[PDB]
Amino acid sequence: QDSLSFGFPTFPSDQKNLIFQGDAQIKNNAVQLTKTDSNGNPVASTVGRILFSAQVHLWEKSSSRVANFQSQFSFSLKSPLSNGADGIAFFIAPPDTTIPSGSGGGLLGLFAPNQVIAVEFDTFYTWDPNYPHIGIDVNSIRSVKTVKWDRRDGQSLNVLVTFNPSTRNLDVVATYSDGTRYEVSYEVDVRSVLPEWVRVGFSAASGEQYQTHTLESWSFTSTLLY
Amino acid sequence: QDSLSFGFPTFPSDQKNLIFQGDAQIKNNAVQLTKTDSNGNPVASTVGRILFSAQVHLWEKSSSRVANFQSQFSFSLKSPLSNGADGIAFFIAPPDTTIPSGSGGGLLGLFAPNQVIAVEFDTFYAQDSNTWDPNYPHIGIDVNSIRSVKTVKWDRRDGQSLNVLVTFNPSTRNLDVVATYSDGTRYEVSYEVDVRSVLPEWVRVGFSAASGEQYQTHTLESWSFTSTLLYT
Ligand SMILES: OC[C@H]1O[C@H](O[C@H]2[C@@H](O)[C@H](O)[C@@H](CO)O[C@@H]2O)[C@@H](O)[C@@H](O)[C@@H]1O
Ligand SMILES: OC[C@H]1O[C@H](O[C@H]2[C@@H](O)[C@H](O)[C@@H](CO)O[C@@H]2O)[C@@H](O)[C@@H](O)[C@@H]1O
Repeated sequence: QDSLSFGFPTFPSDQKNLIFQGDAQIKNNAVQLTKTDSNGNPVASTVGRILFSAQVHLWEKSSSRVANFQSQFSFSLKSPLSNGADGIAFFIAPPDTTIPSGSGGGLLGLFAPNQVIAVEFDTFYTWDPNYPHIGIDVNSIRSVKTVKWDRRDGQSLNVLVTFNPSTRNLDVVATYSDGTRYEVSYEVDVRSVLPEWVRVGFSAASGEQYQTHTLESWSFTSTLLY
Repeated sequence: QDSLSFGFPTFPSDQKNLIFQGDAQIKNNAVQLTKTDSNGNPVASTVGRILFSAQVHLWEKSSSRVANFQSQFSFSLKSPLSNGADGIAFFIAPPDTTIPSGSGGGLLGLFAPNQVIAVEFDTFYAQDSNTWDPNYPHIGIDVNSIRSVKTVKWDRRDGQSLNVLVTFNPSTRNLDVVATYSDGTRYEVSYEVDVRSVLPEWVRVGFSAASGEQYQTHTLESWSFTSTLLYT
């Protein structure tokens, strides 16, 4: 299809179109990307991701078309620690993507110690190591562009990621319920790093430091344009 | 997802989200549900179907919600014969649905000699028709094991594309079918149906077609679909 869209106001346990990888699973009508014990508390050394089952036609060489897409989602991070880690990321990658061997901890279950575009929200220590940051990743280049961010335990962060094929601008806008806002954008020709068909989803991980990475909602739309 | 939408203005050969069953396959930027030879001509004894890969959440008991959906598509039938057969159908069924053994010919690859809702466009002659004039093609609505719970006379036009819009409103439970040729000739058939009484919560949507002794192409040219859960 030239156009595809789907919306998850919440994530009930009765899932059918999500490819769960690692420790990712549904709990409390939300996707708990990283493992949690019987009390719902985050544990160390855990990685998990999800991908929507239907593939997205990101661009088409024959028709010289590239897709305009938007991804809106909400998540919250909680931890008994004061330095919860490591982070959650929205990513786009080849359809058969799997958690790379040894990509736990700071590699967020996305990179091995390949083809992909990701927007990561890192809370652990191209950016000020002293504080959290939002980063845009392109292929093997992590944080080609970043912006300072603030972690707020248990507070949902609403995010909107948009891609305009005409300008090739990948825009990211994130806000907390009080209006605090973060934004970062970067020019990227999706045709130079990703195949025509891809899958979209989220990934998260925790090494020695931990926190829950709870994806609360997610909506997405994509349409090929001339 | 409570909502899902997708659109195929055409069907290029590099498909990823379609589940091809039987002889169904992509040829000339369209889905050829039934088999065709090297010259584009239809052959006898063939059945084929397609389903969109992502499952559709039709209803949810826990929230007392039912989906409002619409399916728009166009197809064309072509045959060197004077009586092409048998027909093409849009259908909704359990996710693991497969072609029933012996469902060729007049069974369209949908019924065995179950749980489903379908809108079939038949061109075959069945001297046992009890809800439509057998001497002429018909469009019929199928609910579970009841084929053609309601029908309307239709005309077969070789090689001409028929545009169809199928809509379901959970508030009224009306399943509306409107089909038109490029000249505006219109066919309408509608029926009340509580999808909750015939289909599971999650389903797959798609098309099916078959040719027995008589044959014709069943070319699906375009297809768009949208569904959203609503309280109720
Ligand atoms: O082997 C334990 C642990 O090692 C690695 O995690 C490290 C680092 O990547 C993380 O940022 C921090 C904070 O969580 O913890 C470690 O220092 C990863 O290989 C991880 O998968 C693993 O659990
Ligand atoms: O083996 C021949 C053919 O038989 C059956 O088709 C019959 C009937 O269902 C069709 O409506 C008419 C016209 O196409 O042809 C036969 O009479 C099916 O079993 C079919 O699969 C098979 O090829």
